[PDB]
Amino acid sequence: ADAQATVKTAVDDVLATIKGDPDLRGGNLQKVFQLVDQKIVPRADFKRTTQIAMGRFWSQATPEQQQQIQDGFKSLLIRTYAGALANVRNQTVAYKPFRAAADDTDVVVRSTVNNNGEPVALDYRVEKSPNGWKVYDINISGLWLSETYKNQFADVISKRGGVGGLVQFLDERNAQLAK
Ligand SMILES: CCCCCCCCCCCCCCCC(=O)OC[C@H](COP(=O)(O)OCCN)OC(=O)CCCCCCCCCCCCCCC
Repeated sequence: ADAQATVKTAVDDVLATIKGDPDLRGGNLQKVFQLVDQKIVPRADFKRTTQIAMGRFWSQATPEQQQQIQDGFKSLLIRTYAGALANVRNQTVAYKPFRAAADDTDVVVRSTVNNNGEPVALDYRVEKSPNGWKVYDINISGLWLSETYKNQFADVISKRGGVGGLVQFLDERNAQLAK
């Protein structure tokens, strides 16, 4: 499967799984985490997303901090979008032309979700790894998440004096979202 096929298959899997599970649609958060782990993670490279978000500070973090930040960032995103996922009912997705070369290894896949009549643009950055195509970024409301969080994280690291500050910030954000 090429980049666009990988994205299409994964997104269809997510949509079909939600539509078949009333408990997830009812807002069961544990099940949303499980959905992400089973249906998204195997087709994603979230370590790369986290690396991009940390920028020059990635190398400054201990291996343990790197894991904690990836886990906290992942939790932050799942909790942020859990409502949107649970609210899925009839959404379908159309793909725009794939414009990169077949031999390119870092590409963009562009799509439009029909959200109850409202076009919702979702684009994806996809990289071909030794173990297949993996999504490492998503574009929502015109913005690449890795870029938004790169800027947000750099600001936190600046104001709080380092990587430890970012861990603290992610803990705060996850606590706020849990409420
Ligand atoms: C970094 C790698 C990411 C890989 C992700 C690939 C999988 C894509 C799956 C896409 C499913 C789209 C369903 C939404 C459809 C919709 O229609 O949502 C409709 C809503 C609008 O809702 P509303 O009309 O109620 O208005 C709300 C006001 N009442 O739009 C949105 O909130 C914006 C789009 C949200 C898209 C969410 C995608 C999931 C984010 C990733 C979470 C996992 C991160 C952890 C990574 C390991």
